Amino acid sequence: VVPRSRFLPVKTCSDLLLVKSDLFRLEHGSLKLDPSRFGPNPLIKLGSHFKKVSGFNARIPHIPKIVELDHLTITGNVFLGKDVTLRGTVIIVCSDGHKIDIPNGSILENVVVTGNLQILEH
Amino acid sequence: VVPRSRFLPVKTCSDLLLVKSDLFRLEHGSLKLDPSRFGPNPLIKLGSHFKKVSGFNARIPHIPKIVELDHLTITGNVFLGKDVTLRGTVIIVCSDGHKIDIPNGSILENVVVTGNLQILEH
Amino acid sequence: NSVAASQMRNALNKLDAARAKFENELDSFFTLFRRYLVEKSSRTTLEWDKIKSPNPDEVVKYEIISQQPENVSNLSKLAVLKLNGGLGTSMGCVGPKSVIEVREGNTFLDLSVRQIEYLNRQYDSDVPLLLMNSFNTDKDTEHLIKKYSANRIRIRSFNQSRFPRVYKDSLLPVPTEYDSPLDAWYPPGHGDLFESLHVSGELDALIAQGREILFVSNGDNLGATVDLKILNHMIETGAEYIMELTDKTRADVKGGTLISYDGQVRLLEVAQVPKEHIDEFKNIRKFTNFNTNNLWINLKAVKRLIESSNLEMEIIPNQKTINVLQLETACGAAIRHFDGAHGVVVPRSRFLPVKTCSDLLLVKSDLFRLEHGSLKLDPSRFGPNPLIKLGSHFKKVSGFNARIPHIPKIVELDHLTITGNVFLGKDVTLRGTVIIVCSDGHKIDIPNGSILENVVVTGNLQILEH
Amino acid sequence: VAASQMRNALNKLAARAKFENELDSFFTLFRRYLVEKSSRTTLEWDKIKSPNPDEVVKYEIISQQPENVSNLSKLAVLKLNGGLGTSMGCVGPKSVIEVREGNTFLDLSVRQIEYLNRQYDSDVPLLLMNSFNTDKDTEHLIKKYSANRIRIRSFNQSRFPRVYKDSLLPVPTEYDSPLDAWYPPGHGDLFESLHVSGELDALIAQGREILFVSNGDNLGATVDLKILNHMIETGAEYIMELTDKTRADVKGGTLISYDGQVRLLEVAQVPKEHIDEFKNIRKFTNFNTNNLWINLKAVKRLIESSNLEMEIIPNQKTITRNVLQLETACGAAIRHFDGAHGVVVPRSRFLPVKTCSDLLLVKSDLFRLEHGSLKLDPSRFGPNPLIKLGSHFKKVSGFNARIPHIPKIVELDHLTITGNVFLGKDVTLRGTVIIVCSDGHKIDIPNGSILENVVVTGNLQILEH
Repeated sequence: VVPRSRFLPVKTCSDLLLVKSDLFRLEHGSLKLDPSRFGPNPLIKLGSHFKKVSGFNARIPHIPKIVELDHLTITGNVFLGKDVTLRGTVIIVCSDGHKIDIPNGSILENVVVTGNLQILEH
Repeated sequence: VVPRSRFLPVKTCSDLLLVKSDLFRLEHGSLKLDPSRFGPNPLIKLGSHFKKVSGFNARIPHIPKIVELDHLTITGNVFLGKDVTLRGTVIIVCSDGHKIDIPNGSILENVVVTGNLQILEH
Repeated sequence: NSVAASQMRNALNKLDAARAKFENELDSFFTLFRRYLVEKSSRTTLEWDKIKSPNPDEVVKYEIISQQPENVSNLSKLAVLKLNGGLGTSMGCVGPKSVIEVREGNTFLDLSVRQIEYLNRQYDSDVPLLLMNSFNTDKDTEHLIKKYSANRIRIRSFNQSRFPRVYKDSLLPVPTEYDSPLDAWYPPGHGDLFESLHVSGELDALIAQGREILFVSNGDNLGATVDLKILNHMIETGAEYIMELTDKTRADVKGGTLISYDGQVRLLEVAQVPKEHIDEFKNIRKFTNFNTNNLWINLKAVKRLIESSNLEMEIIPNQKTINVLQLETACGAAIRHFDGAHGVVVPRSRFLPVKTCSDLLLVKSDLFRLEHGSLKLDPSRFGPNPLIKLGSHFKKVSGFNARIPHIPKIVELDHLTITGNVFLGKDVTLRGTVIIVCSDGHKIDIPNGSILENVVVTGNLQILEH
Repeated sequence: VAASQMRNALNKLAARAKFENELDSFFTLFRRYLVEKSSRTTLEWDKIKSPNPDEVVKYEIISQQPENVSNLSKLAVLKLNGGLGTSMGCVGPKSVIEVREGNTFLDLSVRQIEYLNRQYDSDVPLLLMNSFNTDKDTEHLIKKYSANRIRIRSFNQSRFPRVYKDSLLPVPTEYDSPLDAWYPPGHGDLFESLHVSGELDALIAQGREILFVSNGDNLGATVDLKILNHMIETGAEYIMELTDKTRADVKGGTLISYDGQVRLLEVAQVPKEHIDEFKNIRKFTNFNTNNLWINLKAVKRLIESSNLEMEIIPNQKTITRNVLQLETACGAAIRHFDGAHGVVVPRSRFLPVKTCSDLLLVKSDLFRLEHGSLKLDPSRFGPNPLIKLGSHFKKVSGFNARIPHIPKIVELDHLTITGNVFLGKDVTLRGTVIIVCSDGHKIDIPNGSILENVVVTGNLQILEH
C-alpha cells in the first residue's frame, strides 16, 4: 500500500484542472500538495465541452483558485473568467443551446448556477 | 459659480447608489468625494426595477465598488452580489421575463452583459 | 437608571388582570435590555488571545464513557425535557413544528413518547416527559398531549416567558397592553429555560418529585435518546452540567463549540468571535466539535444559581420585521456557571436533526428502520449519511409531499441535489451522485421505477396519464 | 555571444543592389537590444518635469500668428502608409479604404493639397511612405492621380527581419524565404528610409525646408499655416502636435522635459511603480497626436552623424511556420533635434479612423466635406459622440450590410450597438441609444425611427411584403 501522493493520474481534462491549480506547487518535477490541504482532493467533474484540450483552454484559460473547494461539477457550454474562485460545492450547469460566461473575478461558493449569460467587450 | 460639489441632488435610487458608494467618505455629516476621483461623477442610469427604495435594496444590498466607473446602465430584473466592482462602462440589460444574478466579487469592466443567470444557495 | 434605561423602566411603569401581574416577565426583560445597551458601549466579543483548546478533562471522548458502567437505579432521578417553542412555518406548517408527521405517521412528539414509553417499560420505571412550550405553541400542545391518556408516560407541559419585541429605530417596547397583537411578542430563547422552569415551579416540583437531572434536547432532534452510560458518567464524576458534542462536518462550521477560557469551559458562538478571526473558528481542522444541544443539567445546581442570580448568558439580539429587535439567550451558554461542568463527544447517532424537508427525506428513507421510537441506521450503511440538498419547491411540507409522495431507495447514494420544479415517481432509485436541475419556467417528471446513478439530469419532461 | 551568432547568420546570401545596409542597420538595433535587454530600460522617474510655456505651447498663442501663404514653397507633405486595412475586414493598404462619399483616405489628402495649390498658386508635393505590404499596391494605385494639380510621389521603407523569440536566431534564410519572415520596423524608420530613397536629398535640393508628417488614418491632419509660421519664427527643428488626453486615451504617449531635453515618454519607459500616476490626466494632460513638423536639414545632419536613435519597441508577435519585432517611433526622436518642442491643438486635428465605429462617425451629418477636409458641424457644441459598435460591425463588409444609410446623429452623445442589428433608411439617434440583441437573434430598426435616450432589445424581423 502507498498513499495517493503517488497515484496522480491525468486521464481527462477534468484531471488537468486539478494538477494546474494552486492546489499544487511544482518542485523538481513533482507536484507537491499544499500544506493547507488536509483532506481528500476535490472532486472535479467538468462536462464534455471540456473533453479535448483545445476546448479546455478555450474555456479555462485562467485556472481558478480551487483551494477550498470540495465538489465542482460543470455541465454544457461554460467559459470561466480570469481570477475566479471556487468554494465548497459549485454546480454550474448550462443546458443545451445556451452558454454561460462566468464574470472575471467572480467568486462562487456553495451554489448552483444555471442559465444563459453572455458577457461582451464593450 | 461653485463647483458641482455643492450640487448633489438625490432624486432617484440611482443618485442613492452614487452617494452610498466608495466614491464618498462620510465625515461629520458631509460626503467628501474621494481624492483619487479625477473629474466628473460616474453616470448612473439604473432601470425601472430599481425605482422604489424597496426594489433598490432587494437588488443592491451591497453597494458595489465604483470609484473607477464612468458609465453604468442597468436595465431589467438584475440582482447584484456582495463585492462587485464596476469599472469604466458596464451595461447589464436583461430582457422581459428574465432575471440575472451577478455573482459575488465579480469585476465588470467595460462590458455588455445580457442573458438569464440564476444563482441558487446550494 | 440610565437615560435610555429610565425610558424603558418608564415602559415598566407603562405596563382587567386580577393578581396576574406579569411583572416577573417585565423585570427579567429589564435586566437583559439594560445590559444589552451597556454591552452596546464596549466590544462584546471574547479575547481571541485567551481562547485555548479544551483538555481531556474538560472534553471527554466517547470511548472513555463507553465500556464503564450500567445502572438502572439512576432513572429514579433522571428527567427528560423537550424544547418545544418552535413553530413550523419554515417547513410550511401552522402550529408547533413538533406535530409534523416525520415517519410512518409518527410526529416528532409521538416518537418522543414512544422512545420514553419504552424506557419506562424496559426497566419498569417512571421517567416523565417535559415539554417546554412557548406562547406560540402552549395553546396547541396541552390539547395535543391529551391524546396519550392511558400511555406509559407522564407528559407534563409548561410555558416559557413572554417578552416584548422592540423597534430598531426608536428602541422602545413595541406593544402597549397585556395583549395587543400576538405578532408583537417573542419567546426569549431556550436560554430563558431556567427562569420559566422555576417560575412555572417545575424546578421545585421535579426536585420534590425526587428528581435531580434534566436531559435536555431539541424538539427536532430524533437522535437524542437517553444514554444511560452518560447519566452514569455525569453522576459518578458528579458533574452539574454535561454538553454533548459531535464531530463537525464540512457543512456544520457556523455552529458553536466549547473552549477553555480563563480556566473555565464556555460556549463560543460566531457572534462572539472578532471579525479578524471568524475564519479560523469556522476551520473544522482547528475545531473538531460542535454543540448538539443535547444537554444534561443538574437540577439542584439550577436552583442554587437561580436563587443566587448568577446564571448569565450571552445576548443574541436577533432582528425581525413584523425592522425590529428580539433579545434572546441559549441554554447551552450557561455551562461555565456550573461546578465540574464539562463536555462529552458522542456520535451523530444522536444528532439527527430535521430542520428542513431535505432532512425529512433522509429520515423517511430505507436508510432507517423505526424501532421503539428510534431511527436505527441500516447495517449496510458504513459511512457518513448522504448529502441531500433538495431545492426550494421542497421548502413547505405540502410542496414536498406533492413532489415526493413515494420515498426513493436512497441506500447507495452519496450526494443528491435537486433544483427547480421536479416530481419524483413511484419506486425511484438514487445512486452515487444524482444532480437533477430543472431551470426556471420548466418542470421535470422523473418516470416511475426510474433508476439514476452518477448522472446529471436536466431539462423539461412532462409525463401524463393517457 | 548572441552578437556574432546574429552577424554571421545574417551574412548568408542566396540582386544588383546589396540590401546589406539595412541588415546591418538591423544588427545595430538587434545588438543594442541585448545591451538594454539586461539593465534598466526605464527612465529615472524622479527626474521628469512638466514643460515650460517654452516646451509645450498652447494654441491660444499660435492662434494669433500670421497664416503665411508664401512659405508653402518650404513645405513638403507626408503621410505614413505602411499600415494594412485588415483589422477592418479589408485588404491592401488601409489608406485606400473608402472613407467618405466614395473618397478613400488617399483621395481626401490629394483633394486638400490640390485645394492648397489652386487657391494659393503653390506646388506642394505629397509623399506616401509605404512598406513592403503596401508599396506595389500603392505604386499602381497612385498612378490614378495623373494629370492633377498634385505632384505625388511614393517610396518604400526598410525590410527588417523578424527574430525567433526562443532561439534568438533570425527568421528567414534567403532574401525572400517566406513573406512572413520580414516586418517593417515602425515609423521611426521614417528618416533612415527617407535617406535611402533620396527624397531627403530631393526635398532640400528643391527648396523644401519642412516635412509635415501625419498618420495614414488621421483625417484631421490638415496643413495649419498658423503653425507653419510659429515653427519658422522660432527656428525650431521639430514640432510635435499634442492634444488633451481624455478618459479613453490614458496610455497614449506624451511629451516631457527630462534632464535638459524634451523627450516623449511612453508607458514602457515608466517604472511599474508609477503608471497609477502617469495615467492621472490631471498630471499628464496631452498626448502625441503624431502630427509631426520636421526640419529636413536637421534630419540630414543628424542622420550623417548617427545622432538619431530612438527607444526600442520589442513588440512580440506570432505566425505559423513566437517571434520578436524590434521597432521604433519617429515621435520619440524629438530629443535629438534642436529647438524642438510641442504644441497643444484642438482634437479637430486628431480624427483617427481605426474602426468601423470611427467610420460611422466621419461618414455622418457630423461633418460636411469641403475640398478634401471634414468640417465639423457648427451647431455641434463640444466633444464628438461616443460610438461603441459591437462585433458584427467589425469588418467593413458587415458594416455596410447593417448601416447602408448613415443615421442622422448630430445630437448623439452615446451610441452602443451589440449583437446582430440592422439599421433602416433615415434613422435618427439622439442622446443615448443602447441597442443590444442577444445571441442567435436579429433586430431590424425600421426606417425613419427616432431613437432618443432608450435601451432597445428583442428580436424584430422586417420583411419586404
